Amino acid sequence: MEELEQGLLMQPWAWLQLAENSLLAKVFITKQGYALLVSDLQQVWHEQVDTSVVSQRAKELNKRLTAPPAAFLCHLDNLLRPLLKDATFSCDCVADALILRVRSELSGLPFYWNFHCMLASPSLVSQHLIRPLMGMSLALQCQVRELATLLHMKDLEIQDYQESGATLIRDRLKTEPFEENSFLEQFMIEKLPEACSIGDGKPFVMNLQDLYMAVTTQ
Amino acid sequence: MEELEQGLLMQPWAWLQLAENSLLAKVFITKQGYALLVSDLQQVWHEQVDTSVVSQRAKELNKRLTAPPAAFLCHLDNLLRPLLKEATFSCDCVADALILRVRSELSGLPFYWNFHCMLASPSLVSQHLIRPLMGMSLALQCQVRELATLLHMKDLEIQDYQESGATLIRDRLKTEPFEENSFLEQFMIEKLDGKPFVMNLQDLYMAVTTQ
Amino acid sequence: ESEISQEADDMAMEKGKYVGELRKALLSGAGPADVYTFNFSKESCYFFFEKNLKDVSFRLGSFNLEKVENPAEVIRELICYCLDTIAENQAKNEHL
Amino acid sequence: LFTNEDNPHGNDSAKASRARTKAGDLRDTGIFLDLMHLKKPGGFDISLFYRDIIS
Repeated sequence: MEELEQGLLMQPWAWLQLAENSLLAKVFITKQGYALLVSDLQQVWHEQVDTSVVSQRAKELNKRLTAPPAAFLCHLDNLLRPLLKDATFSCDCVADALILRVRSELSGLPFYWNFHCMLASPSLVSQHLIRPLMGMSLALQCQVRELATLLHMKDLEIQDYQESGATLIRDRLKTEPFEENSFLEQFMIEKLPEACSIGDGKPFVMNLQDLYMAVTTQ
Repeated sequence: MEELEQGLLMQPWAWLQLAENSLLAKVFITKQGYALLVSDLQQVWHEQVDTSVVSQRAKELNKRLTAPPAAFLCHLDNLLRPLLKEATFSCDCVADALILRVRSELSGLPFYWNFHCMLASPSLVSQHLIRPLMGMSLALQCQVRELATLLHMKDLEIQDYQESGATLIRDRLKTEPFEENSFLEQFMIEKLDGKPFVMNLQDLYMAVTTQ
Repeated sequence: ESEISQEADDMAMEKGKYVGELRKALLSGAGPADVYTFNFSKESCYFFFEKNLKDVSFRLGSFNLEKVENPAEVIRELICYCLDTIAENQAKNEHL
Repeated sequence: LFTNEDNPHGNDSAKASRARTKAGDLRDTGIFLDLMHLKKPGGFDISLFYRDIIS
C-alpha cells in the first residue's frame, strides 16, 4: 500500500528519543498508522500498525483510553518527527522489540496510551528492511570508493602539475598523492571504532540518513 | 553461547557454492557440532547446532554405514573448504522455504547431502549483522569526510599550481579547479538473491565487525 | 550391492568409483589410492575392504563369500590358466 | 591531404595554433582544404587536431 512499506522505506534514519532502548529507530508519519523500521539482520524489532490495530490497541491496551482511531491517525498526522520533542514518547524495555509508543498527547492532555511492541507485520518488514542490505552494499561500497578515486585523480593532478613545473612552495600546499589503500589500513586500526559505532543514533542519523535514502533508492 | 558466536563474527564470511542463491555463511566448526551460521540475507541458518544434529545428518545420509558426528563435523569443516570457491551444499533461492538442494547420486544408487533446515520467520531482519554493516557505513562515510576535506585542501593547493604551474596544454583538454558543491552533489546523486551484498562485504565486514 | 552410498556421506566421492575400487581390490595388491584390508574370515566365509579419506576412516563394501570346498580342482584350474597364458604370451613374444 | 593522424601537431600547441592560423589565411585566399579518412588500426580518431582546420 506503500504508505507503510514504501514511504516507510523512504524515511531517513532518525533515532527517536526513547527512554530505555538504544536500538535503531524511526517512525513514519502516515494516515494509516505509525510505522517503525529497524533493520539489523534476523530478529525483527519492528512496530507497524494500521488503523484497525491502532484502534484495537487504543480500546484495549490501556486502562483509560477513549481516543478513537481517528484520534491516533490525527496524532500521527499531527506529528512531524521520527524523533521525540520531549505526543510523549517513552520506552519500557520489556523485550528486544523497540517499544515505540506515540502517546495520546496533542500539546495538552497526556492521555494514557502505552505500548508492548508486537512483532510487526512481516509484509511491510521483510520487503523493505532487507532492501537496506543490497541497496546499501551496491550504493555505498561503490560510491565511497569512487570518491576515493576522485581523491586519487586530484592527487594525480597535484603530482603531474608538480613534475610539470608546479613544485611545492610551502607545507600548507605540500600534499603528495594519498590513496585509499593506506587510508583503509590506518582507518581499520585507528578510526574504525570511531566510525564503527551505532551508539544511540548519534552518528547513525547524520552520515547515514541520506546515505540510507541513497541505499533505498538504489 | 559466546566464544562460538564471537569467533564466528570474527570468522570470515563464507560463500558456500550453491549457484542458486547467495550464501553469506560464517563457519567455526570446533565444538558444539558444526557452527556453520549461514545467512542468505533473507533467511538465516541458525546452524550452530551441536553434534547431535551432526549425527542425525550423518545417519540420515548414510543408509548402510555410519559417520561419527565428531568426525562428521570435522570432515564437513574439511568439506566446506572445497565449497567457498566436494558435495556442493546447494540451496534453493527461495527466501522462505530453505532446503539444501544437493541432488546428485554419489553412488549409482540414490544418495543426497542435506543439513538440518530452517525456514523464514516474521522476526528475521533486526538482530546483529546490520550493526557491523552500519558500522561499515559509518567507516566509509568518515573515510569519505577525510577524503573530501583532503580533496578541498589539495584543490586549494592546485590553485597555487594554476598560478605556479607549467603543464603542457595542447588546448584539447581543460582541467577546472576541483569544486566542492558539485562534488558533494555527485557523491549523493550522480554517482551511486544477495550476491552483490556478499561479494561486496566479504572483506569489509570482518575488518569492521571487530567493534 | 548398495555398498557404494555408505561412503557417499562419509567422504563424498562420486558414483562409479566403487567399480574401480572393486576392480583394484580384485587385482594384485591394494588400490593405488585406496586403502584395503586383505584377509579372510574362515569362520564366517566373508571378505571386506576399506575406504578412508579426508581425515576420517570408514568401511567400504565387502564380499559375502560362500564356502565351496575341494580346493584341489580349483587350484588345478588356476595353475592351468597361469601356464596357458604364459604360453600364449610367449607365442606372441616370438611372433613379434 | 592524406593521413589517418593529426597527432604530430596534436603534440605541440604552438605549432598547431600557427598551422590553423595559416590554414585560415589560405581559406581567406580561397584555398579549399579537404581531408580523407585513411587506414588506421586505431581508426582515424578525428578532431585531435582537425576539427575546425578544414574548409
